[PDB]
Amino acid sequence: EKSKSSKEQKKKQKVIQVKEIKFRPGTDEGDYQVKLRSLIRFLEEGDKAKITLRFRGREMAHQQIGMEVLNRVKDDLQELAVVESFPTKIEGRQMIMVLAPK
Amino acid sequence: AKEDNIEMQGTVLETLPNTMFRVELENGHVVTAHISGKMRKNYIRILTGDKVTVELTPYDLSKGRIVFRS
RNA sequence: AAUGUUUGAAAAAAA
RNA sequence: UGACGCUCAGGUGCGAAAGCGUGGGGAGCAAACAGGAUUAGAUACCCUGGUAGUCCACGCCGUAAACGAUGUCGACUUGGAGGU
Ligand SMILES: NC(=O)OC[C@@H](O)C[C@H](NC(=O)[C@H]1NCCC[C@H]1O)C(=O)N[C@@H](Cc1c[nH]cn1)C(=O)N[C@H](C(=O)O)[C@H](O)c1c[nH]c(Cl)n1
Ligand SMILES: [K+]
Ligand SMILES: [K+]
Ligand SMILES: [Mg+2]
Ligand SMILES: [Mg+2]
Ligand SMILES: [Mg+2]
Ligand SMILES: [Mg+2]
Ligand SMILES: [Mg+2]
Ligand SMILES: [Mg+2]
Ligand SMILES: [Mg+2]
Repeated sequence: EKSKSSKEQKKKQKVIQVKEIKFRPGTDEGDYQVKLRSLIRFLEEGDKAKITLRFRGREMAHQQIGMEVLNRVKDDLQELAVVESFPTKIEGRQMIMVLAPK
Repeated sequence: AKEDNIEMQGTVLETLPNTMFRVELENGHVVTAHISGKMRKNYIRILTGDKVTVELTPYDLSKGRIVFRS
């Protein structure tokens, strides 16, 4: 009971984890708001937020509709987060936007 | 012997429950279309953004039947 | 143990 | 003793736990809550704490899968094995 009472303050150094919220193209407004409120909670507390958008089947045709959702979350969390990386192509069947705390 | 329909192209703007769709047509009018029976039976999926042929009726220009998806 | 392709209408099945 | 019985709408009382009011009490436990995890998320399950409450008095509440899911009273109608 000596080194721990120093290493407690060294442990207090907050460990920023990435919190994954997955959207879809079809995601409705009410459910979008839940997921947005989840993202707000993370970015409020100084946690990074990976934001996937998954396509299924022939939704791969209409990619831009997926991009609208990812664009929208960026806009809603414009003053509460910065875009660490915005996606370009569908890697696999996903587009990942990692946000960061301000 | 039956009365004739009006075929017209349109984009699916949103999907609704139970194979119902909003479809903005060529002329710019948004109709609440439903899937054809033949497309239901043969399992042709329709999605938001898909270009669809829509059979309209003169009795109602707010409704249609999606008969083809391109 | 949110699990384990898409197509189908004018003719599909993982390969 | 000598039919004084049976049932009973309305009525009256009793009625687990939670809960409510007032005043006590408070070891353990523990809604809420706080922190730690888990996870795609985890407003949970898991971990460390923890307040009301759980306890007492008095008053209130009048509900439960308040179940034998079987109203009360009386008579009659083969058997077998147990318990008290
Ligand atoms: N988190 C999420 O969104 O999904 C992950 C979740 O599906 C994990 C999964 N969880 C469970 O079954 C729960 N059972 C009840 C007790 C708690 C928990 O355990 C699970 O497999 N657990 C493991 C332990 C674990 C948690 N995170 C990673 N691993 C586990 O050992 N589960 C046991 C089981 O499935 O039989 C059992 O439930 C158990 C014993 N001890 C604990 Cl703790 N859990
Ligand atoms: K009476
Ligand atoms: K307490
Ligand atoms: Mg009686
Ligand atoms: Mg009580
Ligand atoms: Mg009290
Ligand atoms: Mg405890
Ligand atoms: Mg606990
Ligand atoms: Mg009742
Ligand atoms: Mg009953």
